[PDB]
Amino acid sequence: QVQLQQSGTELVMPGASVKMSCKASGYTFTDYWMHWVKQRPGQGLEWIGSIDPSDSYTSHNEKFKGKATLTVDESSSTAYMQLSSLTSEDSAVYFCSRSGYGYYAMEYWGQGTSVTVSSAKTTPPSVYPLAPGGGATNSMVTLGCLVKGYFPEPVTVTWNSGSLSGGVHTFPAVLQSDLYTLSSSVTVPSSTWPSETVTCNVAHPASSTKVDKKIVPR
Amino acid sequence: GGYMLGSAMSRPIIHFGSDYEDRYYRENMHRYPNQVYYRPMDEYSNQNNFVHDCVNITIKQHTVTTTTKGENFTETDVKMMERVVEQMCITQYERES
Amino acid sequence: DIVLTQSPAILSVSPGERVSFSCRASQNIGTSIHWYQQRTNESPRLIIKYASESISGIPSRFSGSGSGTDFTLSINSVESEDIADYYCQQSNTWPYTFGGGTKLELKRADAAPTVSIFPPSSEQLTSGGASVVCFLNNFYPKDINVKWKIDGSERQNGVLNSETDQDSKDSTYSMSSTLTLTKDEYERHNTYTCEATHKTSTSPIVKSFNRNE
Ligand code: NA
Repeated sequence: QVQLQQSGTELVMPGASVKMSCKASGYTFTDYWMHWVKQRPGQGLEWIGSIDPSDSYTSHNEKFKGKATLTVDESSSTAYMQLSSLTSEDSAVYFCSRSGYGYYAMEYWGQGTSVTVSSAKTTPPSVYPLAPGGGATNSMVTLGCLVKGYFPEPVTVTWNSGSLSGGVHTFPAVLQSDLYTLSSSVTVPSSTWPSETVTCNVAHPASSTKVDKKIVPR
Repeated sequence: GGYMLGSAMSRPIIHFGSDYEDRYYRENMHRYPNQVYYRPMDEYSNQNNFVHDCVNITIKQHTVTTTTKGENFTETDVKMMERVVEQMCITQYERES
Repeated sequence: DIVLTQSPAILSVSPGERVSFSCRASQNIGTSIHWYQQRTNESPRLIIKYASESISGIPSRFSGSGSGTDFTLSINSVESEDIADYYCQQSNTWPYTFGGGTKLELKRADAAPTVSIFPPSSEQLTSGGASVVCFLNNFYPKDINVKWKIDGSERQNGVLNSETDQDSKDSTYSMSSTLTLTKDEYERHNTYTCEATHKTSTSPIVKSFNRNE
C-alpha cells in the first residue's frame, strides 16, 4: 500500500528556511513524479512544483521559481521541498502527492505539513471567564471562555472535565498581536448554572499549561 | 580529438510531467541522439563539468548534422535533448570511473 | 496559463439528490482534467481522473463526463460524507492549474442566529485589557455580517472574527466576533452593542449592555 509521510507541523521564524519532507513507501520511488501543493487557510489549492525522482528534473509554478527548491533522496525514498525567506504569506498546509505511471492525476496524497511562520515565543494562554450580567433568556443561559495570547497551537478546551460535551461551540483560532486567540461557548440549562459549578479546562501542551477557570456571575 | 564518440546506448522512457510533453516526446524522440561525444576523463574537475560539456557539444554536433538535412529543432526539442543527453553523459562518465 | 473556472462556488443540496458541478478550461485540453474531494481538515482525494476514468476504492456513485474545455462531475446520491470541497485540475501543459473549488453543503431550514454578548472579565480589566465578546450560534445559511457599535457610532477597528464549519449533526453554523480595546479606551465609554445582520429577518438582532448598570 502506497504511503506518503509528511511531518504534521513546523514552527519557523520569518526570514528563516524550512525543509519539509515527504517520505514514500509501498512502491518503486523512482517510477513516479511527486508534486507539492500549497493551501492557505480557508482557501483553495495552489501548485508549487513537481519533481521526477529518477533524475531530479523539476517543474515549478513560475512564482515559486527561486523560492521552493525540490529535491529527493533516492537512498531513503524521500522527496524534500525547502522554502526560504518565509513570510506570513507562507503560512499554509503543504501536501505532497504522487501521480500515476506516465499519467498525471494525483493518486496519493500526504497528510500535509502545516507551516506556521511567526516570531512569537511559546506563550501560555490567558483564560478569562465570560459570564453574563442582567437579562436572562428563556430557561437557558450561555457561558464562554476567552483564550487570549497563546502560542503555538493547539489548545484543548473542555467543559467540566469532558462531562459537558453537548452544547459546545469552540471557534477556530485567530491571530491577535502576533499571537492566537479563540473563544468557546457552551449553552446549558438554567437549573445547572449558577446553581452548580461550570469550569472550562484549557490545556496548552506546548507550555505545559493546565488551568481551570470556574465561571462566576458578574 | 579532442572529442571522442562513445558507444551507443539503449533509449530510456522519460516522463516529462504533462500529458502534452509525454506525447510530444514519444513522437519526436527518434530525432535525438542515442550516443554522446566527449573529451577525455582526465580533463575535467568533476562529473558536473564533464556532463555540461558533453551535453553542449553533442547537441551542437547533432544540430549541425540534422540542419544540413533540412528541418529544425525547436525549443521543446532542445529542452528534451538536454535532459536525455544529460542522462546519457552521466552513464558515460560512470563507465570511465 | 490554462485558467479553470468552477461554478457555483458553493452549492446547497439535500441527501439522496443527484448533483453536478462543472469545470471549464480557457483552452482545449482533451481529457486532461482530474477531480479531487477535500473534506474539512483532510488531504484531498482523487475521485475521477482524465475526465471520466473511475478510481479504485471510490464509490461508483461518482462519475465525470466531458472532453475539450467543458467538464462535469456528477454525484448520483449525495451522502453526508460527500459534503466537501471539490477542485478540478489540468495536467495537459505546464503550469498545472486548479479550479477554485465548489463547496458542497446540506440544505436545511433557515435559522436565525442566537446572540449572547459578554462583557470583559474583572481579571482581564485588572491586566489592563478589555475584550467584548459576541457569539452568534446555530444559524443558516452561512452568510451573516456582524457590525459593532459604540455609543451609537459603528467601530470597525479592533474587531476579529472566527467561523465554525457546518455542524455534522444539525447542519448549522456558529460565529465568534471579538472586539478588543484598551482598558483606558474601555473606561472612556458606557454602552456596547453587537449587531448581527442575517437573511432570516430584515431586522438586525441587537444585543447590548450598559456599564452604568
Ligand atoms: Na457510504
